[PDB]
Amino acid sequence: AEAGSRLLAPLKKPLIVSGVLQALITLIELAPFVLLVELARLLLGGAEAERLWTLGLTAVSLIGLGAVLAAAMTLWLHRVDARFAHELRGRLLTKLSRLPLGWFTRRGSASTKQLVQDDTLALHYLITHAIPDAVAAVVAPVAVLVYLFVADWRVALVLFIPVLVYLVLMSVMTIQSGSKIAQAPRWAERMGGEAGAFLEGQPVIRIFGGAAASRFRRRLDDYIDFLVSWQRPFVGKKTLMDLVTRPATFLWIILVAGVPLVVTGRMDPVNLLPFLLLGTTFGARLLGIGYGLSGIQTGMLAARRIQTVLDEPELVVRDPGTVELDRVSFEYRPGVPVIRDVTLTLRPGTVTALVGPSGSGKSTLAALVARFHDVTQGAIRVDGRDIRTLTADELYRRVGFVLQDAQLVHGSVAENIALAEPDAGLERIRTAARDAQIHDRITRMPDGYDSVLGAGSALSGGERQRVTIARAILADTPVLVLDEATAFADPESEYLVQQAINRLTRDRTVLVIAHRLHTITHADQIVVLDDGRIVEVGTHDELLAAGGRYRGLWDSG
Amino acid sequence: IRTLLRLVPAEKRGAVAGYAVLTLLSVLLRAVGAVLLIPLLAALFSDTPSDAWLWLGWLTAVTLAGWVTDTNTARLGFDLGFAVLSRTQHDMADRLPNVAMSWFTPDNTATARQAIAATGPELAGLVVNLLTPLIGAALLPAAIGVALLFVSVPLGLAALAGVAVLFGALALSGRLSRAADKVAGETNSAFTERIIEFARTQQALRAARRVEPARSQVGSALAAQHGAGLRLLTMQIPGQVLFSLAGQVALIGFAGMAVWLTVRGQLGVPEAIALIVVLVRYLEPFAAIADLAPALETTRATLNRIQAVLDAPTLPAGRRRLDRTGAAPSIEFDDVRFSYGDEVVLDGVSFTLRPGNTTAIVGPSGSGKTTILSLIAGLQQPASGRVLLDGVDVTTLDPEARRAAVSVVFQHPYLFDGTLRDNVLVGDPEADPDDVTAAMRLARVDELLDRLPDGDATVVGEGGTALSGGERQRVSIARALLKPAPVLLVDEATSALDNANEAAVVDALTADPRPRTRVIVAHRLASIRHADRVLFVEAGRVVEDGAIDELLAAGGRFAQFWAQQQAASEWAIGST
Ligand SMILES: [Zn+2]
Repeated sequence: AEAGSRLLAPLKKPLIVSGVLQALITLIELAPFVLLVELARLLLGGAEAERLWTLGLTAVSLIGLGAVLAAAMTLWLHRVDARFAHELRGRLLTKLSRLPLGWFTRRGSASTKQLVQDDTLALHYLITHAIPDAVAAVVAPVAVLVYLFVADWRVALVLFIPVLVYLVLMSVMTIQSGSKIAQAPRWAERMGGEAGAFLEGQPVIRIFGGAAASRFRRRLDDYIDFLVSWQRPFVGKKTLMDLVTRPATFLWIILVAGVPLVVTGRMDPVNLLPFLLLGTTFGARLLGIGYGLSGIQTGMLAARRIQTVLDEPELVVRDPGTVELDRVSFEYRPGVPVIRDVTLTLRPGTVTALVGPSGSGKSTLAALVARFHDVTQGAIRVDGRDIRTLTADELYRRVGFVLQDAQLVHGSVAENIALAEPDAGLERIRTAARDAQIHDRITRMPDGYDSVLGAGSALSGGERQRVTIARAILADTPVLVLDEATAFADPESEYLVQQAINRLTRDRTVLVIAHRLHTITHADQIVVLDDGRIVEVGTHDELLAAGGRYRGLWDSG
Repeated sequence: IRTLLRLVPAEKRGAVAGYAVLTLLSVLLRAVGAVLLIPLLAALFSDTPSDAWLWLGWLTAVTLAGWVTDTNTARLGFDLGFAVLSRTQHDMADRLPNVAMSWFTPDNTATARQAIAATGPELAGLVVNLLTPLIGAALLPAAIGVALLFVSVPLGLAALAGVAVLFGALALSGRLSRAADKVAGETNSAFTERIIEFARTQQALRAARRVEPARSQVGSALAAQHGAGLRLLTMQIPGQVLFSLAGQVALIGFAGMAVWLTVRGQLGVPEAIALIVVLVRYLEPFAAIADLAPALETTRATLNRIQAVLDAPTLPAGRRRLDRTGAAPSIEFDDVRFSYGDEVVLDGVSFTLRPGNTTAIVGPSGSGKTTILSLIAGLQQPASGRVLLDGVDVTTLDPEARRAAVSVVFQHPYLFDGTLRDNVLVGDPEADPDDVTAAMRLARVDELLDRLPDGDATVVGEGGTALSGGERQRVSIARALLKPAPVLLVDEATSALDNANEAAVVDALTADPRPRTRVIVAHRLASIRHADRVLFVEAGRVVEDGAIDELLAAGGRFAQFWAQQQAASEWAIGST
């Protein structure tokens, strides 16, 4: 809750100055109505034309002053916001360079885009458009009320009769629909999910048909009927609520309250003129306060999200490829362990395999070996040194990893393959590529190794996977954290990726996240994780002889 | 912009006419109320305020008629809003099933989902929250201009001619504001696009030890862009500020003109004061229209999304139908061409499938193999050429006959919230229990029922038991087998970890008693070992065509593919 206000801490004084300038500008914008009242005052008094000319000069000067103040405030506020947002984006760049790699996978690409590109724009709108607009929408009705009360209180009180009627009707409406107001967001979310399902199941509707369309149609009809039943009985209250705050109603009330007073001599006729000028649209100004403050909340949500990401824990640097998991345990959230006191010793040159049922947390342990997250308890040591004490530039020359959803840096193919060692000569790049079974397709490209890769490219999934495998081969890390989902991610080119992985796994301490048992039987060490902890350890033949948990998985295949 | 006329159903068209007439009456009553301040304030500020009673009576007679008319327009507004909501939602729901599958782009799907979901409560009160205030505020200044003709011809003509200038100023202000917001969004996106790339590729940069040089490069780029952007800031009046300035200038200028006429003796002082008040009444609606800028923009966006969904390219229809015999149809391709875009997916593919003979479609071209099945099923029409089923073109085929012609096993299972039997029964709900049991047996679902606690009645999919891929694929195969289609299309995208799913597919291919032609897009040895003939689709064209043994003896590309797949099946890490 405090995060949103804490992000905007340095902008307290610029925002206060902006609020003061906006209050002054808004009061200046209401100046010509006061000047018109005084114009009527001195017209009925038979003032000389020189005084009227001076009053017109004053009005023109105030109009120009208000325009200049608004332009200068907008320029200064946009400049201050431009400086602050640049500093914020620098902080975000630095933060994303030190958050753990596993933070990104949980969020995904859409959440990162929402954080960096959408919320940072909502913050710009908050600083430069929302706060000044809200200040104007709060200053204008208050100033109007004060001025009308100063003009005359008897006619100012009757302005609150329609306001009181509006508030009473709104209160009666709100209590009478207490449950439906809470239900409506839930039903909207349900209908959004059902619309997504209906759009996703289009081929089944086209080929098979049947209830796939009726399931959506019945619930859409139910939602529409819910809305109609909710809002239909309030037509009686809502039309009256709209009529009460209408400008014509305010004008009628003002005139029927003022003309008896003016006729009876209880009020100066000039004192009614402020009510006719400013008082008619007062109700519409009161209703505009809510939309003014809506922007502040909509921006503060974005500020809260940005600060919450900026408060995320970072990686802590405390203090031939043997990995020693020593009493390692891990929990995604506090109090929900996923890995529970696992012990392992990945010896050099031994292709350890990690196998288990779905949701067993094998992927989590394999990720923890590469320090996608910091182990909550225990410690993971590579070559006798805890991974916590290793910096990123020194850790990832010891523990390489080839997991699912490989990522290509924008640039030439020679850059993507040589990302770990840009200084490597082109002959070494081609040797690494040929070792990864991707030399043929790279030569097939028009520019060859100079072809520019990125987010979108002609290469399929199974080919950019082999490009990443070529990168990993050229990096030549002693330890390797391999995921077997890369093998069958692209069934069209499974054989080439399997050959690439075979060439990559050559005299390296590999940790395979097993998904198919039949590709693991030759592994040096099998690890069976039933639920967040080791159950059986040993070779394939030993586990088959044991006849325990592993035998059922082997029989299933 | 004016898409709303076609949204309302024909039933409420009389109500729309009544609403329009009553809105015009409401505007006229409001204008007469505003113009009635001329004699009322003229008498009020004179030496005999008691003469103001008659004009106050006329004003409060125009009011209460304003209330009656506004009540009627608001009632018709709520009625039309509910009617438009129901009609548009049902029409949009009916349109989408007939839309060609090519239209369902991810962005198109997103807009369709937003149109179906986000437009629930908006259309309920669209006409009452936007159209009525907008129309009233737009026509009131012109209505006061016309009504001022009776007070005085030159004054009314000037007031009516000045409405165009103020509307032009309002349009210019809106244009400037929209341009400024668009430029701000574009600049922010350009600034942050570096960081999005830096975060997307974070694993590659970190693992390659390039995170620090990459961060330094991104920071330098951000610094340079910030300096360049901050240098170009200069004095500029926003759109809203410009319009407020225009309104204040118009008010003070016309008040000064009234003062000039007063001192020259053309108008009395009470008349000048009344004209100033009517001036404020005349300039008030423009502020109301400017207040409706965000709501109007949101409604325009929603109407654009609804129009985009409704304007989707509908597929054609035909009268002719396949034979009711239900025998295996022979499928023929001739000069068939198809493309997802700049890349061609099919380039003159032509072949003929014998009736009842299995056909295996294999090759590196992943899109083309599925595209052939889609063309056979009729989901996507071919750009060129024809698709035939026993001398009947799919494009000219009856939609009901097309639906009953082809059964498909999609790559995804495409299940839904409900019982497993309900999911399997949707292929053919009219089937007897024995046929359903046979479909479950051939699809190897009985083993799943043994695994499941409550049998086929178990709730699966979005609730109950969350079935894995190997189970949901079997459920989809049961769906396809249950439907008595003359044609079966199989698309294998199964997770390689499954064991019994391959057996289920083999049983569906071979052990099915239904004599139906089968086309299978497969990657695994067991499924295509039973195929009678194979089509090798590469580079959007058929390179090989023949039987299994003939192709293997020929030693062409299919033999190399067979060797590669056989080697891939026996893969083991840490071994030759
Ligand atoms: Zn801005």
